[PDB]
Amino acid sequence: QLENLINKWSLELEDQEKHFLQQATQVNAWDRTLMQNGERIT
Amino acid sequence: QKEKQLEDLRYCREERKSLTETAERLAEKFEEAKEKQEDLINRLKRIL
Repeated sequence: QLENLINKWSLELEDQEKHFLQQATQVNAWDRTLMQNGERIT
Repeated sequence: QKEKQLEDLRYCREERKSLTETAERLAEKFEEAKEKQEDLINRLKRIL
């Protein structure tokens, strides 16, 4: 029972890590494009 | 940063519009000056 709960939380943690990287990583890509467009506008 | 970029984009659109209107007014004055110069040349050609 404890081992099944540990395995469930490990899978939920890996899925949350992937979701967090997608939420981050995309914002960081937009920030780079926004900065480049700001330099071009300037 | 998005708000600042939107304000800069508004400023650049207004400056582009102002520059376009100043270029149009300068082109009108240039054609008037050219027409007056052609008239003076035509008057000089008649006198000559």
